[PDB]
Amino acid sequence: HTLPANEFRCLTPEDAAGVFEIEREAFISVSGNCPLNLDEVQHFLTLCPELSLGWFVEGRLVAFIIGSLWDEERLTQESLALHRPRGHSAHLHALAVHRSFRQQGKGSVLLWRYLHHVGAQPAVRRAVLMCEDALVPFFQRFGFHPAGPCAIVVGSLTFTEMHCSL
Ligand SMILES: CC(C)(COP(=O)(O)OP(=O)(O)OC[C@H]1O[C@@H](n2cnc3c(N)ncnc32)[C@H](O)[C@@H]1OP(=O)(O)O)[C@@H](O)C(=O)NCCC(=O)NCCSCC(=O)NCCc1c[nH]c2ccccc12
Repeated sequence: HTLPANEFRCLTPEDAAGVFEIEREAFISVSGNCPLNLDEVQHFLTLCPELSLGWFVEGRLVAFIIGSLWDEERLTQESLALHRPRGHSAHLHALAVHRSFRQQGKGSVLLWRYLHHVGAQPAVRRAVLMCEDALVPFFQRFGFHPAGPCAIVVGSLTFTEMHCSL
């Protein structure tokens, strides 16, 4: 009968478009590319929705995390578009908060809720992600430890890989 003020839930392929709209501003308007195009978003929300989490305010997505499982110690170029069902690492492909909702703790709240959420899952023993050097201290607040230059290439952007035990 109404739109919940605040709601945390895993995403579905139906949310793909909203997710991509946030990326267009959060990533594309910045570097000219984004972690996941519409097909890549749908792919993981189809294969491993349980590894996604979204924040909806008044029926609109304002924050999201989209992941999949990885089965190797370090992140590789191929891991970008893969889901390894046998893996034990929750690979965070993207984390973003709508432009009109940043710097209010939502991203940190979502990330903490996400770590516990995937950490509840039997297989998930570790969480991994890559980020630009400016965000390394941010993720260290969540237990992530920098693990050297990430092997992954994306345009002229370079990233630092980070691992967090769960
Ligand atoms: C960072 C985030 C999620 C925090 O949200 P928030 O605003 O709600 O934050 P909080 O309120 O919870 O907390 C604030 C903290 O966020 C940190 N922060 C925010 N903006 C920052 C900046 N410009 N530089 C350094 N630290 C910053 C600060 O340290 C700040 O601390 P302070 O309270 O002390 O000020 C939010 O600002 C956001 O959605 N940004 C745009 C997308 C993005 O970069 N996602 C993450 C990439 S890291 C993971 C990831 O997605 N990797 C994919 C990598 C990737 C693959 N392909 C690509 C193609 C292009 C580009 C990137 C990729």
